Amino acid sequence: LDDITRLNIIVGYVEEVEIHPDADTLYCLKINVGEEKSRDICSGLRLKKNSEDLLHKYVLVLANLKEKSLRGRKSHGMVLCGSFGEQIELLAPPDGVNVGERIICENMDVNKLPDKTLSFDKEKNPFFHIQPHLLVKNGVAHYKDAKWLSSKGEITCPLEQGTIS
Repeated sequence: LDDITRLNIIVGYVEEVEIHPDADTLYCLKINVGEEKSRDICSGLRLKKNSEDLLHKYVLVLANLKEKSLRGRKSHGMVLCGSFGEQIELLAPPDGVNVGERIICENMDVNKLPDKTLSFDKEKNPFFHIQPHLLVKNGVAHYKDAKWLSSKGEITCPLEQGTIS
């Protein structure tokens, strides 16, 4: 359960930001994560972020959550962020990353595949057990003491300290 190899965290390009008709606080995002079709992912950043803040960014998607249907709108995956006090910012890959690349920690075995699919029950979903150990420390993202890595270097967050959701 507390095993980060089980998460499939991948970089996507946010193609489109739209507001959710029936959800006051959700943007409806279209995010290319290397698949044949770009995915539809909801995000609860409507009250703390403007559209151009998200549009055309490279983001980190937890890809292996199961598709859900919120308020008429499908949402498959979620976009990862740093949070401190009242601020929330996106986690960012340095530029040059490819849609679809798996973001891994230091000393992690790339052959340790992530779960095909994570549970619907929060309590049986590695992510929420792992989450308390997911932090930004000095503007970098960490699992525990091990930094998150992309093909072009460590994952950054504009916040100095913070927690990952």
